[PDB]
Amino acid sequence: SVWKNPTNYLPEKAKFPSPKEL
Amino acid sequence: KXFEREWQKIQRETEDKQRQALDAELTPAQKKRVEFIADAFIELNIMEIAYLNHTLKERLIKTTGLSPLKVNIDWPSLKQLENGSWPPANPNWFLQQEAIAKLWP
Amino acid sequence: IIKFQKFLFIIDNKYVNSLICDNLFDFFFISIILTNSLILEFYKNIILINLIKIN
Amino acid sequence: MKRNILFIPFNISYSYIEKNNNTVKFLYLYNNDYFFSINFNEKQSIVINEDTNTIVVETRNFNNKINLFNNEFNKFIYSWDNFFFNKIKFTGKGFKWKKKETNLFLFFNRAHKCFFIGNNIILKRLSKSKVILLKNNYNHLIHDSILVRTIRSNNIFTKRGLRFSRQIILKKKGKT
Amino acid sequence: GQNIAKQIFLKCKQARPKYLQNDFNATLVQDNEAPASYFHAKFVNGYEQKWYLHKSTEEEINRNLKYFNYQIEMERNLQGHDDEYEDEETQL
Repeated sequence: SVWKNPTNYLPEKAKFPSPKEL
Repeated sequence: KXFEREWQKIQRETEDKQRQALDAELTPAQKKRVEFIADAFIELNIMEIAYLNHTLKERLIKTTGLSPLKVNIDWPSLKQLENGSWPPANPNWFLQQEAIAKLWP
Repeated sequence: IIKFQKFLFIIDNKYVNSLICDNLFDFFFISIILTNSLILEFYKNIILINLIKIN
Repeated sequence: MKRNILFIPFNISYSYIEKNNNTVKFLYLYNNDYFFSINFNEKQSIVINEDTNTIVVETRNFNNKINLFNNEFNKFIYSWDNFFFNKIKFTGKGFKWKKKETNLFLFFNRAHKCFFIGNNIILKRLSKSKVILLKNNYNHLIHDSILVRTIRSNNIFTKRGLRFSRQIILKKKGKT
Repeated sequence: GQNIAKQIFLKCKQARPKYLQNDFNATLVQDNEAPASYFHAKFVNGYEQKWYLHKSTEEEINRNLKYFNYQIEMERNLQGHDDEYEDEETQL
């Protein structure tokens, strides 16, 4: 009903290609 | 007159200007307000519950104020209030319950 | 206007939403049940007065 | 106050540790391959965000070296499973190169040989007038990239010669 | 977390279109259902993220954007694309 900070909201975080992959 | 003095504390002490979203929940602050009202509505003789129900339909038709939450001019059902005050007034109401009283089985 | 956008909508600067009721049962509910709750106690207590005489 | 900022990449995951005594404070970075720790004095206060993988610092000690402490710390972590990159160009008539297995052959109007030989770099040609270098340390790269530059650089009169792909270029009129 | 997103929406449209893509469309929505106000974004080569804003700053966000924009160059240059600007655009 008022601003309470969330607890479990974090999205995935994009993984970049590794130099072996590239 | 001891009620007006006591009341003005509790509205102050529950002035919380945080923006809100109308939900089932309520603050502990708001509950001190509600709980003070119920303490005053319980301890009243039946001659007074009669009167309060008469006050409201003198105060609700006046409706000095606009809001989609509180009392409102654009509130639809105000016009009926002039006609009916208590369901005990309608003698038809007295038919329904005794009629329904025999329909339970 | 071509170069304005909206930022938020709130009611009396504090309420985001507003339910729409068509009915006033909520106000008088406390006023009714207190009659229908107390009047029974008379119906159950007046009897206990007469029984003292009758017994 | 200047509140310096410590970036952390996304591949990395970290933890923060303290004593019961609360007189020691340190921090632990940990990846599939590596792991790394570093402490904070009693006079450095800290703030963390998982929202951004950024950490904020205040310093009651007022040490100005921290601004260098950042760039080392920041780049030392992005040095894990990521490259640094750079690109080189040229514009001219009698200019060329040839590329053979990280051994770049330069011919820019000079009597002597001009071989460039890369120890532990990557070099891949994209066109005649363009080549990229890649390496994990930024400081070896520039020493590797600038040697190519010193053979010919931009004339201040004409943009003929070599140059980086991002740079401040100078120009001056000539022969109107 | 409101006002931080106010300013970003300006820099997406109040800013100059040369230094943006052609198909750049920024929006704004009021989502009461969210946990926190967010800045969702989508890049060229596939990347996509979200950053909630009830705790962060405008400066902590930009270094994330650099952490992407610095790499997309390393991805697109390898493809042969010149994503760079002419030298004559801004002098000192």
